[PDB]
Amino acid sequence: AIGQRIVATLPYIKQEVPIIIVFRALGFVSDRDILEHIIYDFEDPEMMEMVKPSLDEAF
Amino acid sequence: HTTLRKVTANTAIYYDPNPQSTVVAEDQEWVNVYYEMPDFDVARISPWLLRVELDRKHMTDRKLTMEQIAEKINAGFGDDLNCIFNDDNAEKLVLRIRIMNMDDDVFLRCIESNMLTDMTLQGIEQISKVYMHLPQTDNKKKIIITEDGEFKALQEWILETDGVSLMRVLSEKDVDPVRTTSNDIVEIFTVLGIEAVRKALERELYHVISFDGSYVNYRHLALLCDTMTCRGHLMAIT
Amino acid sequence: PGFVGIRFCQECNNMLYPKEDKENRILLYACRNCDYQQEADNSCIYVNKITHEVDELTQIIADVSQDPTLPRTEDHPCQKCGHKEAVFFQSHSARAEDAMRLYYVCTAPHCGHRWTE
Amino acid sequence: GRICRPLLIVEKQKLLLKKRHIDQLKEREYNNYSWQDLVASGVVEYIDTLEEETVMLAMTPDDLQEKEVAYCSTYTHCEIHPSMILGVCASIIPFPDHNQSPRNTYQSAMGKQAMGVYITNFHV
Amino acid sequence: DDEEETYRLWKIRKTIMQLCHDRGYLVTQDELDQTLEEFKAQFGDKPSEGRPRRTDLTVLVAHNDDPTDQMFVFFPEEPKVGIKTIKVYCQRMQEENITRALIVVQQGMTPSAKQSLVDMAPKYILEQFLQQELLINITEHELVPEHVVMTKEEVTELLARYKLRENQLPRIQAGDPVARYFGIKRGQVVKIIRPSETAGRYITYRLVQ
Amino acid sequence: EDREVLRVIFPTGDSKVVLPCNLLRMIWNAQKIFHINPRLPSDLHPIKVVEGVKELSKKLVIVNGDDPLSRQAQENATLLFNIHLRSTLCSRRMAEEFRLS
Amino acid sequence: AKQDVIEVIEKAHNNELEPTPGNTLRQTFENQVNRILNDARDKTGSSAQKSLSEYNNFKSMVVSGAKGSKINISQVIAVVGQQNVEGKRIPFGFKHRTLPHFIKDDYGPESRGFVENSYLAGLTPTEFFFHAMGGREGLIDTAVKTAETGYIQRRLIKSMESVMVKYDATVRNSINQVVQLRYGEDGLAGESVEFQNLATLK
Ligand SMILES: [Zn+2]
Ligand SMILES: [Zn+2]
Repeated sequence: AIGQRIVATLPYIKQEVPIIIVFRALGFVSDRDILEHIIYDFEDPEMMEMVKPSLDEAF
Repeated sequence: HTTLRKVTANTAIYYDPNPQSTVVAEDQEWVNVYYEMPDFDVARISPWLLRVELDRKHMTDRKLTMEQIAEKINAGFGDDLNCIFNDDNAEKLVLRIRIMNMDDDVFLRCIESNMLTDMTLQGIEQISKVYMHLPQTDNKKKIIITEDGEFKALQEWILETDGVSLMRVLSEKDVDPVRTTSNDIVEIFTVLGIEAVRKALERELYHVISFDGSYVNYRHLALLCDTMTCRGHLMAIT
Repeated sequence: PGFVGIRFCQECNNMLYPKEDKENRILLYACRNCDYQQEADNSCIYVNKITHEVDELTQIIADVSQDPTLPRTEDHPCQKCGHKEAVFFQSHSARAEDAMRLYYVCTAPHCGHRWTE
Repeated sequence: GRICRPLLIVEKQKLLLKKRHIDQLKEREYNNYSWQDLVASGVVEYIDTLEEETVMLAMTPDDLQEKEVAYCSTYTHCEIHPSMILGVCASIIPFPDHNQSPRNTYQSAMGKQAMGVYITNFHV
Repeated sequence: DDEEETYRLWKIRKTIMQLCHDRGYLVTQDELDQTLEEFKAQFGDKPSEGRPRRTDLTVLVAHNDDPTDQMFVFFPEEPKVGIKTIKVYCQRMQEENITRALIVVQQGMTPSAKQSLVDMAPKYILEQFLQQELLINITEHELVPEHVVMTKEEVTELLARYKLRENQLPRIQAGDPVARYFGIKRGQVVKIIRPSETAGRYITYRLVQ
Repeated sequence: EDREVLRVIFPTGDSKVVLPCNLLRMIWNAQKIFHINPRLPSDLHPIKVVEGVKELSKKLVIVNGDDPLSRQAQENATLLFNIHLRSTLCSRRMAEEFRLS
Repeated sequence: AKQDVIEVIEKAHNNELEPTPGNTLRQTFENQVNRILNDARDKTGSSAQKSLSEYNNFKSMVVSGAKGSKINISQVIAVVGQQNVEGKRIPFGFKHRTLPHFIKDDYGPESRGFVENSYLAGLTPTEFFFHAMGGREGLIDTAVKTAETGYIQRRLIKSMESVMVKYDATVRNSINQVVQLRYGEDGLAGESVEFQNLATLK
């Protein structure tokens, strides 16, 4: 809608799933933990704003 | 076609609670030069500001000015979206928007993402790029008949677009509505009709056949083109 | 202007979203999971660099000087260490049209200075 | 499933394949010094398609010579011979680098319909 | 904002006069080639404020063959013309005893208005035109050949000469741009004269559908 | 008049056309068959050229019929060829260029 | 020519190259390099062509038009030239390289597929591979165009198969609808017509 959303087409599932939902389903609920796993350099706001829509879509 | 993104350098949303003391230091001159007289409803002001920075190169490449841009914004969104701007003299071409009266900041972000795509500053939609050039070949030059009776090929500027709006481009000042054409036969049929698309389709098939130096008798092209147009519509060979 | 980074709550470690306090007429960063709030210090909430004026020297890493497949030159000495040899390469990055520009890196170990002519 | 090929490793600007290896290879049938001893000596290496991206090849040891203007000067491997880029049927074409390439493809297809003796024990 | 508006109005009027002249309506040469400055003198150069209003641009021509066979050209003010406006124009045509009209809309026309234009055809043959498609006369395009509406006597002579039925001629849609320019309905035949690189000239005949 | 008709048919000055009879080759054939001497005065009356070309044009029929519609279609079918014929079999060209008998 | 391409490369590397209207800087650099190398190929081909004697059998067959062309002579004697894949120079199929034998970011003529040898001289291994790539493009084109062109042929035939010249000289389809009142607008067959000149036009 507002920005570019990241989705994940898992096997045996016929609907796209947000990546943040998959991360939480694996036990990583805090957004900090998820971006620790995704973004390894926190000095880089470009990656951050490009992942932000996915977080905003899964709250 | 030129959208606000094509001429924009960078956009940003600030939280400016009072325009008198702006967040940025270099925009304090023209903002106060604008605010010392009440031009709009200062009470109907929102603290969320949307500052866009233009670039002189793209502004000059289109002979565009902040006046036209601000007029286009105030027309597309009326008075609900206030816009202000400085003169075309500062080292940075900057103009500041606010919303007049979902939360406000999200609304500013949404209209930012929309204006940067749909706000047509200049040009005709669906026409991406245009190239002006002199045709060295006589097939695109302007062939006239001199007063002495000789054929003379005038070397004139012609434009080649990357999209087609024949309907609009024809109805433009200083555009030839007689020789201006297109290679999209469907638009020729929609704009000029069945005999126009018959002739244009003959021209395009001839161009495809002859580009490799080949030659086909014209009656074969004419028969194919009559087959595709004898029933009043464009009959595809399918 | 510069970009704006994401900031997280101090309790739930979720991202702080922007919010406005009418009472003080001031920007706040608040969590929509917990009930934490913070006084912003930048006042800028969003930044889009449409021009994409990115300094690709920041994207380069000195380790690239160890690449045997990169070209080396002795004509551009290093301004930081004075080493003669240096590897050079083009941007090869999308969203960069004028990408014939050359970026140089010093091959001296532990110097790793990067520059552009 | 990773397709790879053997290549000669290169020192600073020299091959590791010294003349002693060629000497031991010449008497291959006496001292049982084979290809595997060449690989075990660290003189030859199998490089796959994905590791070739990180490799700087010399087409011949002549490329390792110091030149008036050095092209690379930091090679890591060398071709055993460039003609090994061809397959079985293209390796029968004489002077394939003096033909138009479609001709070499048509021969590579037509060497397979050529008559000969397809196998020695054809009588049985 | 305003000079271009009057320019568009003048161009639309020029195309309309050319159209009426090609349909056979009595159009003086003076208005047939009216300069933009003359248009400003006769109507004004400030349409935005109300000089000229589009209601002042209304044209009323008479056929050369029949002075009683007149035709209107209306220029509605609203961009999207509604059924009420169509009823008003039909009322005016009834009062003035005129049976043909052109409506030069700006943005478009509502579905109910179009259905009204279609249902009452046997009473009033009133057509719909976009101002966008009247800013150019398409008949002047190089691709468009010379179209000529044949008379029923000419059509009968044609079918008797070539000994064929109307369904055997090639066709032209009733909604064709040139068919709409010439205001021709189903059952009419249009003679197209175009130059031919093999014969010099070629006449073909298309039946309207 | 034929010149102006050609000028509106071929708005670009391209005289290359595809037509039935190669009139220059037929004229050359006639020159060689009858041993025409290009240096001597000819015995061909220019009025004979005009009349003969007109009768020829009448004999070349693509559309048959005396009715006006068939007359106009016949005019159109052979227009370009008849222009080529009148400009090639002209009385002046037949008198000082081809010098036929 | 190779020094000219080196000069253009040095200009591009120093940002001393400005783009031309209608193209990006990459495309302008590619245009300049391709123009230089095409000029080199044409000049060398002209040199080879002028070197030929009247007894040359390539020249004999080209002159008669029996077989071959001047470009074939140029490729056999002078230079094979630039190999193109999809109308562009050899792509960087490796990481910023055309082959592992080149340095990264090498837009020179030999790196990107310019065969500076003739067929008599013989191609070098990289020239051999790039030439094989260019020839593979032609083989693919020849083998892939056939289905589409044949489908187009069948479609055209089935669309026009029953259109015929009738005894009233009109061209009509099976429905008896009139497609042309006279064939080719002139009622003439295409075997007997031929090229001529209108003497009163120009
Ligand atoms: Zn929180
Ligand atoms: Zn250094």
